[PDB]
Amino acid sequence: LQGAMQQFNQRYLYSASMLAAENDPYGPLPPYERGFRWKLAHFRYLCQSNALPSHVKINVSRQTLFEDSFQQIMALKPYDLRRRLYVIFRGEEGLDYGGLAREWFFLLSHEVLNPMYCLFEYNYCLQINPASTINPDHLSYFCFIGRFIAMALFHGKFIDTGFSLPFYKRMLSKKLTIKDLESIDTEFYNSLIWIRDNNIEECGLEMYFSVDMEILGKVTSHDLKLGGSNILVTEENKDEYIGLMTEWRFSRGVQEQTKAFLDGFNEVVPLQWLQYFDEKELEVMLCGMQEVDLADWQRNTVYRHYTRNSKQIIWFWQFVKETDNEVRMRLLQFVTGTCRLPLGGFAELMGSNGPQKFCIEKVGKDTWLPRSHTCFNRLDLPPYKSYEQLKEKLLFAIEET
Repeated sequence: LQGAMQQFNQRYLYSASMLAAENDPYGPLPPYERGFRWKLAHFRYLCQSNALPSHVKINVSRQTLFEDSFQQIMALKPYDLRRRLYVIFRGEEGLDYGGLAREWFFLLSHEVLNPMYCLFEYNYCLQINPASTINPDHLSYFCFIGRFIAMALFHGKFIDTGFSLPFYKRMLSKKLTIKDLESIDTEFYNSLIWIRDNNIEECGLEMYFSVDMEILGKVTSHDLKLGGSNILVTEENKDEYIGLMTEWRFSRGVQEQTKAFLDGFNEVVPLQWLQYFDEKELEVMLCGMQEVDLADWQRNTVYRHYTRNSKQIIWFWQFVKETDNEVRMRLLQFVTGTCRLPLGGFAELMGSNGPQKFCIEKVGKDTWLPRSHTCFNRLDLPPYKSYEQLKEKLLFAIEET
């Protein structure tokens, strides 16, 4: 876990500006844009204005960190988690000046992935496991992870493992789109788009407004509307079916765990305080910024119907070499779905289905906007006619929510 730590603290140094708070509420002095730095600054003023005096003790032994933290975080009243965090590592070194709590958040965000609690699949990716019910108390563990995550946001602390963009979208209660499903289940997504596009009453297919899932062998059949199991998907109603199926796929097998996480979060940091962030900003707020190395990225990128020498590839690397780091990370999220980089850099980039390098493919014509497939870390780049056209389209597309 040591290599992850060095990279962890280094993100704390790159990201210091993220701890700045607005001074007054009255605005800059005079000498649509997303306004991230200012939303972050106003969020910190909000938490800081809502901090409570004194502290809560958190007393952990390293060899037993998760269970001890679970016990002690769960027994504190939720709003007592807005006092100062004071963490002691039992019989070890000195006192918490803030530094041991940074350690604690780092170690906790990793210790939660330990297989013996069965909460998550399999790393820095948290995907809730449907079979988490194996653990009879998994609902109370998810509350704790909800409280633990809010505490980090409240206290301006980072964690080294995060959820996926569509998950943070439900956490900000944004309407999930079918393009989001592509990011979570491409086969399910292909079949939804197939149904939408082709005649079902001439394929002879027969589907019903009901869907089923299999968890540790036990199959359970959920109805998408009243009577849906007897209702036939026809040419007339297949748009509704696609809608309810998209919604249902985002939390399949994990509805209960997700409510236990959200409610635990909401008790510490009301979800409303986040309403103006988007899911990419929320993701960065939890794990920090890092500098994005352009050289490693460029030599581990792969092209479909483009080359090193296509003029749009040249323009793309010129766009990247000349934008700020905050823009490079946001393009990283557009294309890969995360701001995080694997330990081994871009040569080790991974897709949902095994290894997959950052990929740029030529599709369509000059009038199209850029599209992403985050599951295959593939950027669909139209053959634009000029650098300025490329810059403006790529900029509009990484910024679009």
